Amino acid sequence: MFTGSIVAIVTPMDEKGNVCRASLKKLIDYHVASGTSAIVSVGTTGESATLNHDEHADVVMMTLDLADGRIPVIAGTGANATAEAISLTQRFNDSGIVGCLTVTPYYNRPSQEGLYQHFKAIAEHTDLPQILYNVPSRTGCDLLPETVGRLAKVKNIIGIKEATGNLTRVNQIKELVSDDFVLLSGDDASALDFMQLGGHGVISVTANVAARDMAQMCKLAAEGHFAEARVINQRLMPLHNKLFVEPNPIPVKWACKELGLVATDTLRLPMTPITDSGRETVRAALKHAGLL
Amino acid sequence: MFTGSIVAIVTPMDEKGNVCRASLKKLIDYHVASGTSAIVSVGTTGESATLNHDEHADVVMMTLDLADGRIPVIAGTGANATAEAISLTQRFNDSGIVGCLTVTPYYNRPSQEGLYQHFKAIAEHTDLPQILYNVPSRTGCDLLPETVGRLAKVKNIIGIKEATGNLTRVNQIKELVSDDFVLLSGDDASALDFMQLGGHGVISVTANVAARDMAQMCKLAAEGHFAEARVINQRLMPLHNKLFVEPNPIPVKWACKELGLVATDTLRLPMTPITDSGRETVRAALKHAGLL
Amino acid sequence: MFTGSIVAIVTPMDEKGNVCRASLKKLIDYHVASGTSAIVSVGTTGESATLNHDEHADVVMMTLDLADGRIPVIAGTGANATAEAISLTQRFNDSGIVGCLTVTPYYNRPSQEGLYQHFKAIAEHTDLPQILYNVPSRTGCDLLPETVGRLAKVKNIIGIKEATGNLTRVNQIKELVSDDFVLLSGDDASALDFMQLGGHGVISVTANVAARDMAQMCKLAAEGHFAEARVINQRLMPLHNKLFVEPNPIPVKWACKELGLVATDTLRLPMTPITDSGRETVRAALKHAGLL
Amino acid sequence: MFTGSIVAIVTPMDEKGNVCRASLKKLIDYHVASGTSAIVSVGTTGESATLNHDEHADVVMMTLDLADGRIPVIAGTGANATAEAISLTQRFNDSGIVGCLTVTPYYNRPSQEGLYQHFKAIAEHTDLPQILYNVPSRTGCDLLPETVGRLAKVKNIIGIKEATGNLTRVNQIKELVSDDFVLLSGDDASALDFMQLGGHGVISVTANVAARDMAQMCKLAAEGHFAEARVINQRLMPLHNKLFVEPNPIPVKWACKELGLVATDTLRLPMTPITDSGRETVRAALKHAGLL
Ligand SMILES: N[C@@H](CCCC[NH3+])C(=O)O
Ligand SMILES: N[C@@H](CCCC[NH3+])C(=O)O
Ligand SMILES: N[C@@H](CCCC[NH3+])C(=O)O
Ligand SMILES: N[C@@H](CCCC[NH3+])C(=O)O
Ligand SMILES: N[C@@H](CCCC[NH3+])C(=O)O
Ligand SMILES: N[C@@H](CCCC[NH3+])C(=O)O
Ligand SMILES: [Cl-]
Ligand SMILES: [Cl-]
Ligand SMILES: [Cl-]
Ligand SMILES: [Cl-]
Ligand SMILES: [K+]
Ligand SMILES: [K+]
Ligand SMILES: [K+]
Ligand SMILES: [K+]
Repeated sequence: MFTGSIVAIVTPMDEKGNVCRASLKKLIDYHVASGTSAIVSVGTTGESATLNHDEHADVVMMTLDLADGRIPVIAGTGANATAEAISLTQRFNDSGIVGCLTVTPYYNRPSQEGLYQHFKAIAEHTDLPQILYNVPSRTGCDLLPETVGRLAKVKNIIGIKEATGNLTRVNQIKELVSDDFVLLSGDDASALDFMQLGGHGVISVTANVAARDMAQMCKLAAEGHFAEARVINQRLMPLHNKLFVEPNPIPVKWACKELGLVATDTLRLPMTPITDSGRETVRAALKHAGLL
Repeated sequence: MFTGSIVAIVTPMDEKGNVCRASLKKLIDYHVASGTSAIVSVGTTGESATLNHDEHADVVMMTLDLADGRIPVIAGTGANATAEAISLTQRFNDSGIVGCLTVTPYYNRPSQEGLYQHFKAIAEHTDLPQILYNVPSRTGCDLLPETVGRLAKVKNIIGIKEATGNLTRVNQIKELVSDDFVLLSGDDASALDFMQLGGHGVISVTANVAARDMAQMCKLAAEGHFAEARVINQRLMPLHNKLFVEPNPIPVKWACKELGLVATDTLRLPMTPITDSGRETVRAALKHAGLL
Repeated sequence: MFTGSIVAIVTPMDEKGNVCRASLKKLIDYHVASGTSAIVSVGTTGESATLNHDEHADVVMMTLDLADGRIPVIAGTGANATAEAISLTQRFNDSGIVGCLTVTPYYNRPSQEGLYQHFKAIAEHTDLPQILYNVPSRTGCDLLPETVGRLAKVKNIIGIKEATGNLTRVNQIKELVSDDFVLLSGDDASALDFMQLGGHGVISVTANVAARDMAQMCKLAAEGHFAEARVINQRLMPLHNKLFVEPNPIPVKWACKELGLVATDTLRLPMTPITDSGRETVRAALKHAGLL
Repeated sequence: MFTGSIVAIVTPMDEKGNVCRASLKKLIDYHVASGTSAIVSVGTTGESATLNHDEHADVVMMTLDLADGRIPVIAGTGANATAEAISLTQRFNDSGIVGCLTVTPYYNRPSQEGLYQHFKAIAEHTDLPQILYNVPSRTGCDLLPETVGRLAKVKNIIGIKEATGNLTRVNQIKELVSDDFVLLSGDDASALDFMQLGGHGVISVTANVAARDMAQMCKLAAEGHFAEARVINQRLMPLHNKLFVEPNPIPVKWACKELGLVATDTLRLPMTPITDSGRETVRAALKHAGLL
């Protein structure tokens, strides 16, 4: 499933930075019960950078196992080296995942032609649906609509997580692609506007802690009931912003701990513990959302 | 040492994308002959992103072997996961490399506290000198002077490659650190300016193909002969700019090939071959520098 | 009238840079016939900067006279000095204009409090409806939604021309103001997206030469027929962009001359004649729109 | 002359917002006493925007009178309409002012060709020396080095106030113009750096309240005593920054008042009185500089 509220799920960790199966199970049961459309496993919010390839694969396989067919799972498979991306994708072929979320290469700043060749190569060697992922603030490069248009002609490149927050991209891309290409926001604070302009859903950080409201908001949006969706959005907006008061996923992991959804808010370096000022800001945003 | 013209050396590859020893040997001999002060092995220009950890170490060890004590070798050791950075650093402990060049984590956007803890942890697991590396356009993260000041208090954190091209950083950092902390430009087009403001050298892409000019320019700068150095800078300025006409190291590898310095200009995806327009642009810049 | 397609009308000039009454009449008759909602007289596209206060007032009074009650006229009354703005407004009190369009002070970069006091003062000394105008790329300052919210409580501050192209501003402002506050795009290329998000119209440069299509597009948008409006938008999009290939109003004046709507494309310094390359680009955009 | 510490002088006003001669006289005497090299009258810090043309000329003539040949006076003559700039310039022809400071047109965003024609036209209507002024953050327009080079070929275009804070401009412009073209900083925080790179002085806001320190710092810089000059710069750096804590000249006028240099800190709308938090911030900065 590639519409509605899709959770960019945290990788819950114990005090030693190892994946906490009990906490992960609780999260997955929570999303099943709360109407989340799908789970993105080991994406940006899942600390993809600080898990090695084996750990990365373990978390995805564990998420699939715990999901037990009750909610679709999309694997984070992005890499800044084309060989690494292909290799990661091969690990998940025939795993039970429904799709892959694959970010533009970061740090090395490839050309648009390089992005084309990167994603074409990755798509060539799997039958899995591929969701492209653009987030220039993180990567140093910007996958432009023209190139998204080219890539969409590849059979199994079926959508994009557009995280710029630049809302003009919705219809610039939509115009260049077929009607079944999925446009998904990757920016919680502008996600409702993104849907109102033609987007089909959101891959959301806020959904980790406001799953039901996010699910309802996205359904109302899909139905054209924007004023109704916007009331929900207004109560989530502090959360949409303040979950980034310190680097994601620091705030959202702390929020999950505070709600009792995970056992510890531990991360891996270079992420560090939430500051006291950060706790207060996030707590206030949670209360505004009606969650505490 | 950590002064003068330091080359950000390409990793020359054969048509299959593997390191070409003959070409690497030719490059290192050229830098020895040219007066290059040191070599950064498997930095950004050396395609650190698309070499796996073992391949990366092999290239560094090969470069060190081929240098044969004639020219100091600095290993690229940056990673966006602290555990990976430590592991990479540990490979070169007691190896013969004189220091490490280590980039702020990319993609995951750590806070300034995260940068502090990341670089501190790394420095603690080695006796090797550490040169911090800031390049926000690639990483999505900006290591600020205040934090550089904090880190410079760690015994073996001894310098910074400052690639912002924001020249106010030179004196902002200099006032926060001791006189023996090295300030190196990571931006060829502004490097002479950077030196004129008190910088000690440059980790250069241009030096790959104009090693003798670059070495001489940095010498003049160190001696305070800025007008003289500027004449060289002006001859080199088209290269400083046009070596980024397409994503580095696509242009510089082609230039190396054109100059007969390497056998092939092959790269690894997502870097792709230089365009015809790029070739013509880079060739004109080489002609302007009097290298062709 | 403060909804639909509102034309940011050119001030047509003879070869000596003086207002050309015959050309102005032709433009005004064209907008009456073509379904334009209203005319903004001596706004940005009308060369407000290079008309002295007397010339400025003359053009507005002439536009009113030629309009002869067939189409509403809004006066550009913006100034970067509060006294100048008030004084300009007093000239038009009881003139027959329906409203004023008043830009944030430019060059002097006032605070949000200064913007508040500026616009409050101006509104205090007229009964005329006031439309605020935000265009940071021109002015060096940015009227934020919070301050728009404050100002909207002033009886006769009734809307905003939001020209950032930042589409998040639509609902950030809408949430803070009453349901009858008018939100108008000041960015042709993003104007349809702006309306789709809740905006009520556009103060348009493109409307100078594609009046009928703009009128229909905005009506379809107001009716919720976005896919239909978007077909029209796609054929105007080259024009939306290329009317800014050289500084506005250089391209649009040339376009009006080429269509026979005005006698000469003359401007005042510091605007200068369109380049040959500019003519070709604009001509191609006109043909794409079906206008030549 | 057009060298050293040049004050961007405030236009001190009485409570009614009109120029206060006694305060202006006190300021000019202070600059004479302090070693300030020249005064810019009714530049940006002098509230050029909110003085009408006659009021502006009166302030310039008053300043010139009060200077009484003891200190050179440069008139602010910029305008965004070329005809206005010429007219303002013509007021000071054969007056005793030694030159004009003329800003790129603001708001209307002319092309580089428009800048060329605007400044050329102005220079042609005067014998007075012309200092170009680039400050894109206020104007929406950026006068590039190439165009500065073009204009420097005009006999009486003799310098630039470069307020971008982008230090690469110093040597980019210097290589395009003759050795007697003056390079002046318009950015206090980076001005010493600007001078260290080859700039000849600064048109300073800080100099309003720290005239003696600024003059001495620029003298040391001109003599190549940069380390010595930096000690002064560091004492002044909080002022360099915090005089922009609220929009200039709100902070500097309050500082003048606090120091007893002017009778009131009154400004004209849209500038508004300093906030209490602003006062405390500016006072700490003055204390740091040892002026309080
Ligand atoms: N830290 C590296 C390797 C990731 C390993 C798989 N999750 C990166 O962010 O690309
Ligand atoms: N970058 C490699 C990818 C091969 C796939 C290996 N897992 C190439 O050029 O073919
Ligand atoms: N592609 C990964 C791993 C690099 C491995 C060592 N060169 C990264 O850029 O972080
Ligand atoms: N050129 C000045 C005066 C405008 C006179 C009235 N249109 C400005 O742009 O503010
Ligand atoms: N800026 C003036 C405006 C007065 C209106 C004169 N036309 C003030 O503070 O009152
Ligand atoms: N406020 C107008 C006119 C200034 C008149 C002379 N000081 C402007 O800033 O252009
Ligand atoms: Cl994700
Ligand atoms: Cl490097
Ligand atoms: Cl307008
Ligand atoms: Cl000034
Ligand atoms: K497809
Ligand atoms: K140290
Ligand atoms: K109102
Ligand atoms: K000259």
